Amino acid sequence: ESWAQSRDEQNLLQQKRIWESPLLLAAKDNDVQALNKLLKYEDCKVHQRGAMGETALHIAALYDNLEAAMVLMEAAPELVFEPMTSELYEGQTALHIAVVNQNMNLVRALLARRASVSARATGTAFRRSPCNLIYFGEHPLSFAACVNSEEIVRLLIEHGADIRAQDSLGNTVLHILILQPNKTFACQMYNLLLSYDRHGDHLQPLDLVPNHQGLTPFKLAGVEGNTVMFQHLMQKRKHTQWTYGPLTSTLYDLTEIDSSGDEQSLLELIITTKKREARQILDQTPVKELVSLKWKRYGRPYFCMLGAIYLLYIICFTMCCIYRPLKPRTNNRTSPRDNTLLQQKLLQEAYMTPKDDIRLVGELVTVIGAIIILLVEVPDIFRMGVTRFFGQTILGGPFHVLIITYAFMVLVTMVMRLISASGEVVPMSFALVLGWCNVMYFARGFQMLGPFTIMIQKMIFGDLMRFCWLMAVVILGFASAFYIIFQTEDPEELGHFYDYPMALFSTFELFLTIIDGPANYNVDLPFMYSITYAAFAIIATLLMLNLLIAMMGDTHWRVAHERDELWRAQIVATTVMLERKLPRCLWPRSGICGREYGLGDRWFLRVEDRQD
Amino acid sequence: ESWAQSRDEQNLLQQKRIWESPLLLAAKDNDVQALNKLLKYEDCKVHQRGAMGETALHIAALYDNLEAAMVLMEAAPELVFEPMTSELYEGQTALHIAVVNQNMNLVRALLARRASVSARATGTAFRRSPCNLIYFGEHPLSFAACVNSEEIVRLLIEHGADIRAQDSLGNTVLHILILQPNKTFACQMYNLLLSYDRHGDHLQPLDLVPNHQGLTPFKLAGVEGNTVMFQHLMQKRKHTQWTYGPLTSTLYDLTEIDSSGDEQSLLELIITTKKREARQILDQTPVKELVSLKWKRYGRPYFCMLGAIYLLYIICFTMCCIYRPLKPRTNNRTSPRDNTLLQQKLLQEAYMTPKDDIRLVGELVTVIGAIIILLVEVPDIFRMGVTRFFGQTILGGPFHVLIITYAFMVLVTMVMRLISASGEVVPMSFALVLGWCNVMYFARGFQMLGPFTIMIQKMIFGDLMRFCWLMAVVILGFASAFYIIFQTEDPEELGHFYDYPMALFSTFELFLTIIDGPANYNVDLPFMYSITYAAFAIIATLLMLNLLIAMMGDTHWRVAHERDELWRAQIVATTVMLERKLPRCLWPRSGICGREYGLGDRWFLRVEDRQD
Ligand SMILES: CCCCCCCC/C=C/CCCCCCCC(=O)O[C@@H](COC(=O)CCCCCCCCCCCCCCC)COP(=O)([O-])OCC[N+](C)(C)C
Ligand SMILES: CCCCCCCC/C=C/CCCCCCCC(=O)O[C@@H](COC(=O)CCCCCCCCCCCCCCC)COP(=O)([O-])OCC[N+](C)(C)C
Ligand SMILES: CCCCCCCC/C=C\CCCCCCCC(=O)O[C@@H](COC(=O)CCCCCCCCCCCCCCC)COP(=O)([O-])OCC[N+](C)(C)C
Ligand SMILES: CCCCCCCC/C=C\CCCCCCCC(=O)O[C@@H](COC(=O)CCCCCCCCCCCCCCC)COP(=O)([O-])OCC[N+](C)(C)C
Ligand SMILES: CCCCCCCC/C=C\CCCCCCCC(=O)O[C@@H](COC(=O)CCCCCCCCCCCCCCC)COP(=O)([O-])OCC[N+](C)(C)C
Ligand SMILES: CCCCCCCC/C=C\CCCCCCCC(=O)O[C@@H](COC(=O)CCCCCCCCCCCCCCC)COP(=O)([O-])OCC[N+](C)(C)C
Ligand SMILES: CCCCCCCC/C=C\CCCCCCCC(=O)O[C@@H](COC(=O)CCCCCCCCCCCCCCC)COP(=O)([O-])OCC[N+](C)(C)C
Ligand SMILES: CC(C)CCC[C@@H](C)[C@H]1CC[C@@H]2[C@H]3CC=C4C[C@H](OC(=O)CCC(=O)O)CC[C@]4(C)[C@@H]3CC[C@@]21C
Ligand SMILES: CC(C)CCC[C@@H](C)[C@H]1CC[C@@H]2[C@H]3CC=C4C[C@H](OC(=O)CCC(=O)O)CC[C@]4(C)[C@@H]3CC[C@@]21C
Ligand SMILES: CC(C)CCC[C@@H](C)[C@H]1CC[C@@H]2[C@H]3CC=C4C[C@H](OC(=O)CCC(=O)O)CC[C@]4(C)[C@@H]3CC[C@@]21C
Ligand SMILES: CC(C)CCC[C@@H](C)[C@H]1CC[C@@H]2[C@H]3CC=C4C[C@H](OC(=O)CCC(=O)O)CC[C@]4(C)[C@@H]3CC[C@@]21C
Ligand SMILES: CC(C)CCC[C@@H](C)[C@H]1CC[C@@H]2[C@H]3CC=C4C[C@H](OC(=O)CCC(=O)O)CC[C@]4(C)[C@@H]3CC[C@@]21C
Ligand SMILES: O=c1c(-c2ccc(O)cc2)coc2cc(O)cc(O)c12
Ligand SMILES: [Ca+2]
Ligand SMILES: [Zn+2]
Repeated sequence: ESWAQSRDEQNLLQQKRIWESPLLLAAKDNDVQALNKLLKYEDCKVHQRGAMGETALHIAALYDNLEAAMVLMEAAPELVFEPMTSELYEGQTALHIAVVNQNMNLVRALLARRASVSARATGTAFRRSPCNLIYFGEHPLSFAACVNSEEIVRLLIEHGADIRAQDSLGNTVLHILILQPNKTFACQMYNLLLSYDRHGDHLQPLDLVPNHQGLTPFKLAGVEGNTVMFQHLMQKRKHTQWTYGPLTSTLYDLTEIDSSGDEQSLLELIITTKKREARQILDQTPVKELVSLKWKRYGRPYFCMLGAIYLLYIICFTMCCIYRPLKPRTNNRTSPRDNTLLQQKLLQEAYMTPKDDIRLVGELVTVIGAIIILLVEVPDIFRMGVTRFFGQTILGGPFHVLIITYAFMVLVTMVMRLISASGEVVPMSFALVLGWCNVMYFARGFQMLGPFTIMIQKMIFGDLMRFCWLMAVVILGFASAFYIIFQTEDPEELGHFYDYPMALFSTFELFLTIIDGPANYNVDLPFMYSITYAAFAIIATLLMLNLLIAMMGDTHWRVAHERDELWRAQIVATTVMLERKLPRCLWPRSGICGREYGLGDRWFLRVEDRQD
Repeated sequence: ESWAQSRDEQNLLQQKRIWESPLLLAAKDNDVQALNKLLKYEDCKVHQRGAMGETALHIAALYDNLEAAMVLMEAAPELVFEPMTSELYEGQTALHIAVVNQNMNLVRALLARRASVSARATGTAFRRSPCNLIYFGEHPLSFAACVNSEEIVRLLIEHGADIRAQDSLGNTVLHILILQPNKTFACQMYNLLLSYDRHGDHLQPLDLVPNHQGLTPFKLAGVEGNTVMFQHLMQKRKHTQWTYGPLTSTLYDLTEIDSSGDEQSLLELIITTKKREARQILDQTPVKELVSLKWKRYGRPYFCMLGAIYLLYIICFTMCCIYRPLKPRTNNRTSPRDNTLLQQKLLQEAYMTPKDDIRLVGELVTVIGAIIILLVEVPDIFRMGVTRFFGQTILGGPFHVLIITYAFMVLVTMVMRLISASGEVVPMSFALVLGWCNVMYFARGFQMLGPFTIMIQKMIFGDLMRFCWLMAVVILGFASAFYIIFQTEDPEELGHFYDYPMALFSTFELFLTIIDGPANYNVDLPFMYSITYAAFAIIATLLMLNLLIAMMGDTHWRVAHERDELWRAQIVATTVMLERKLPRCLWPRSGICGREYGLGDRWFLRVEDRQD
């Protein structure tokens, strides 16, 4: 916005000041004879500051003018130690520019005059940001690795580059290559930089050194969805046991992958990333066999056991609403439109028989069970929802909004029972619907979990809610029309639209065709009704048929074209929740440990397969 | 389960005890220097057993080490006569391991030291099981044939390996090649092992030796759907008569294919197996014209006659239920909600007029026709498939269950008629519905109805069982809400939810939109009715749209491309059933008997075809 306008004016007044200054211009235009005349005129203003604090060496390096960049050196050798001074390109020297532009003959002549290989481009354009378009690090050795130039990397380290150097984000030169868009070229540069880590006394192998978020180069490849570097780093963690003809028993490490409770694991960090490429890591041969192992053995059976206890809680709540205390009414019927026969009992007369004491036991099971919902989930939606992730699990999305809304409605029914307020049917009727609609979500884990089952259910609900916005204006147009047509008529003969909230609810029902069209045949209806309702019935039929076709066309686009899994991240983030809630004695750790088989303290997973 | 927990701990215990013992380690690492050290120290415990009861010679053959394996054999040659004595790898010798690993120079080393080529590896990890990735037999000829090694098969026969050795479930080496995943490589090995059957004095040749289930290799390729080896084994059963340009008159054997009437044939095995590529053999040439021969000539006439006799029998049963004996009621009505006017007559009253004697003939035809159902179908589910194929063949046809359940309901109605019990309308109502829905069975015998009935009848138990559970959750949740909203109201105006079972039935009907939404308009309905029913109608719309989208994917797309294949497989199961039940005087045996043409007592089918 205001900042994007600021970058654009900054680049235009850069080119404006390179044209209105001759030594900046000849460095750009590679006018080698124009340098000799101006520099012999008593070295005029060789300490230039252009738009981005640039000197004339920065211009000559930027446009790959090797012949013009030489003349600046013998004229004043103090320009090779000069950075750019603006906020956007802060700290960038000429050695950074020639490395990114891959100018071989220039970068030797810079090192020939002792250019610092440990400079730090701290500017706002050299920071990881979606507004920035490249993130190449902060060091010249980091710039050489990202543009894929093997010969510069061998040249820079020879002059003393530090491969252990880190950024302001803590990323070393091996963290940055995982962030690069071309994966295959970054895979060759990874093997190169590890070969120069001879260094057996640095107390840490360099591909274990964490950034300021604690992530290793292994975990960062799992978070950023870099599947090419993930499979490359996994051969460091395999161990082939035997090969019996076509069979092979491979043993995987599972130290930085499986959860230990005290530390965030790779399975959790894929979920909170919310990226589309990070879910491809869940398809990989150590991780894919781990998720299906614990969602077959502990994760799924405990999911169905918690849903069976919730079903007994809602049945116990349902019985207390059916047998709610009611007495015949005390006052007389006011209007002839008053249908009410019964009313609620007061608190003193609610409990005076032994059959009410059986109900009182059931009413206390409900309230105690409603507090437990608040005591375990008011932490959860703070932890889960706004901090890490929301709506990408099974039992997920509008489950946690609704079951919190359930337990709120039960405690409202308790208050209205105590102060003997009228209208407890209103918090109960919400709580029956809210409570039983949550049972449909536990029914989602009774499935074999295909790749396009839960996301299609989530999709169809998403299109129906978009259809309800477009049909609200169609109802409001025709309900207002139907209201003023029958506004001069007698509602004893046709009372579908007798006041305006009823006319709105009738037109909603006629749209879905769940009540019949109004007709009497013993009296003359207005003529404007018949042509309006014939227009309404054609519109409502076509809009309901186009809804079905639009759900078919949107189903095809997300199965055949969007090509996103969604089905492994749902069973991961469900299994993470049940593992933090249950104690350790009910949850054995997946894999098998060492010290009785002699491999360490590490929890290995054996995978046996057939090559064919 | 705990089976993989016990299996994975032994593979780590194996690698542990290799790492513990110096003799097992240096043989594993092919460190033959320590092999000479540990033998000249002492003739030690060189008959020690690790995890899976193995020796140092088993390890050296497992990890493909020529040099380490030799040193064990000159030191102590008695290790070659040693099987693994655990339960997982019981019976396996080092000769088995070298063959599977295809270490050809090690095979010469063992056979020069007279390694027994008839050892039977009868372990747990060698049986045919869905938990095993391999089923290679129990013999070294069987192990060599399944890894596609010609030079080892030639080497083992020359050293006296029995080519007709059998597993402990019956299979010879010719059976095992059909059970292999690579069909093309098995065909070359099949031709090779018959080229060593020169020594025929054995009454059954190798391609005519049954296993413990009676199946030959030709029938086993039929059951397993091995269409590659089926066509190759059909070349042995052909007989080409003449070639007249592009024409060819091939004569087929039909001994193991056609129903012999004593043994289960090839047609009977393919129908009674739960496989899909086995059904593809119904399009192979000698079977395809055999099936069309039986149906066009004797199957379709006997099926249309049986469909016409059943149709008249149900019309006779229908008129006996319409004219069932009823008299006016004796007592007076109790409540004004009592709607009953008539009740049943008794046996003394039900047969007094000549119209009752006409009905008595029709009732006896009904009872006799239900006993004949229980005599041709009940001694078919007790001898053949005692309780198993009574449930196993239901995927082929559910109409066995419906016609037996019909035949009981007629006899339940008979017993109640004799003891004058009340409530004959309950067993009749099941019998009328089950009587007329069994007419839909005979729709398969028509080309106009057959393929279209396949698409209509095809319902999916993965999504409709999901729909029935979620429908029941909405109905129990919203009928409970609708019950307590109208619990205080007058039910003579709106009586849809007057007690709780009717509210369950009204909400069921409103979900399917088969009764109108409740409305009076002459009285004030409660406010929570409009909120709940609008929420209910959007949920009921969504669950229908979830059901249509579920019916448009990956199963109905499969049936829409396979309905001609699925209909021609119902023709086979109908024809095979009719050929068993009808006597041999009404069903002539197919093909042409070659007794009067000099061909043996075999029944030949003649097929003329154009190669062009
Ligand atoms: C009847 C009308 C009144 C209701 C109006 C308000 C209702 C909402 C309407 C809002 C406006 C209409 C727009 C459609 C909905 C959002 C768009 C969307 O993405 O759809 C998503 C629906 O949502 C889900 O099923 C997943 C859960 C995430 C969202 C949380 C819902 C809020 C809970 C409160 C809910 C109400 C309970 C409040 C009362 C207690 C799914 O779309 P998708 O992308 O195809 O799915 C792929 C999943 N993926 C994204 C992970 C890849
Ligand atoms: C999430 C997807 C769905 C979208 C949600 C919204 C869906 C729609 C939900 C609607 C909820 C209810 C809204 C109106 C309720 C007022 C009724 C009332 O009190 O009537 C009173 C009158 O006063 C009126 O009639 C005022 C209504 C006129 C304007 C309608 C409001 C526009 C909705 C804003 C949003 C629309 C935009 C949404 C689309 C962009 C009483 O009238 P009476 O008793 O008949 O007597 C009159 C006296 N007389 C006899 C002299 C005549
Ligand atoms: C696993 C799920 C699969 C599905 C299987 C489901 C399982 C089986 C499901 C249901 C069981 C069988 C049906 C129940 C019928 C009750 C008996 C009856 O007919 O009513 C009789 C009495 O009954 C009452 O009055 C009940 C009063 C409220 C009881 C609340 C539950 C108490 C449970 C305690 C804790 C539970 C622990 C739960 C938490 C762990 C007759 O009553 P009335 O004379 O007609 O009316 C007057 C009553 N009034 C005076 C109060 C108004
Ligand atoms: C004691 C507490 C329980 C503890 C149990 C401990 C062990 C539990 C362990 C495992 C439990 C589950 C194992 C069953 C086998 C899996 C098959 C399956 O999932 O069906 C199908 C899903 O369809 C469904 O949605 C559900 C089908 C079953 C009906 C309802 C189940 C019970 C509901 C409540 C009744 C009362 C039960 C609760 C009582 C209150 C499979 O679908 P699909 O074929 O993959 O379709 C893919 C098609 N596509 C590829 C095109 C997309
Ligand atoms: C191919 C498909 C199309 C062709 C289908 C056939 C053609 C169309 C089908 C039917 C024709 C149309 C209706 C029938 C005649 C009209 C009604 C009538 O006159 O009946 C009269 C009574 O008569 C009776 O009581 C009927 C007895 C019922 C059982 C019939 C036994 C048949 C015996 C043969 C066994 C067959 C062996 C089966 C072999 C497997 C009516 O008299 P009423 O005034 O109503 O008084 C009733 C008093 N009562 C209640 C005391 C009785
Ligand atoms: C009393 C006399 C009645 C008739 C006799 C009894 C009927 C028998 C009729 C036919 C025999 C069997 C039919 C299925 C064919 C073989 C499958 C099988 O055997 O297993 C089935 C057992 O079946 C059941 O458990 C009950 C069926 C429930 C149907 C629910 C919807 C229909 C409702 C309509 C009526 C509404 C009721 C409302 C009325 C109040 C289910 O197993 P599966 O799902 O195939 O296995 C899962 C693996 N899969 C996912 C890969 C597929
Ligand atoms: C109803 C009266 C009762 C009388 C009882 C007395 C017993 C005897 C009664 C009939 C004897 C039938 C056997 C002989 C004829 C069959 C063989 C045949 O020729 O094939 C014919 C088809 O078949 C037919 O069109 C005839 C069907 C007869 C009625 C059967 C009703 C089925 C009832 C079940 C309801 C099912 C629906 C269920 C849906 C829910 C046609 O053959 P084609 O292909 O044209 O041949 C090529 C000829 N061409 C070369 C010249 C072209
Ligand atoms: C004034 C009226 C419109 C009441 C307003 C409340 C409704 C807008 C919301 C509240 C929560 C309900 C929901 C309750 C649970 C269901 C199941 C559904 O998830 C499933 O399990 C079905 C599969 C699928 O989503 O397609 C998602 C939302 C739905 C239909 C409901 C959508 C609409 C409801 C009635
Ligand atoms: C599903 C598509 C076709 C429409 C989606 C719009 C709904 C989200 C809204 C707008 C129309 C409905 C409304 C229509 C009018 C009624 C009036 C109602 O108040 C009364 O019933 C008073 C009746 C009287 O005074 O006689 C409150 C909300 C309600 C049920 C509805 C609430 C929600 C609905 C379902
Ligand atoms: C006196 C008794 C009858 C009280 C009711 C039983 C409660 C002790 C339990 C069983 C039903 C509830 C559960 C209902 C559902 C949730 C979700 C949870 O599953 C997940 O964490 C995954 C959610 C997701 O992946 O989106 C399992 C337990 C929890 C919080 C609840 C924990 C405790 C509750 C209140
Ligand atoms: C006294 C007389 C006039 C009554 C006539 C009796 C027939 C109406 C019934 C009695 C027993 C027979 C039935 C008995 C069993 C068979 C197999 C068939 O069983 C199946 O459903 C096959 C299922 C499958 O293959 O998938 C159903 C009807 C049929 C041909 C028969 C149809 C008609 C028959 C001759
Ligand atoms: C359990 C899941 C896997 C499938 C369940 C679906 C159906 C088998 C159920 C759903 C709700 C229905 C029931 C809902 C309530 C009714 C009441 C009915 O009659 C009464 O009890 C009294 C009615 C009256 O008062 O007149 C008996 C069964 C019925 C139709 C239904 C029987 C079967 C239905 C279709
Ligand atoms: O059920 C249908 C049908 C339908 C289904 C089967 C038929 O035989 C006819 C119409 C058409 O459009 C819809 C459109 C919808 O929005 C919702 C629906 O449930 C349907
Ligand atoms: Ca109607
Ligand atoms: Zn497409």
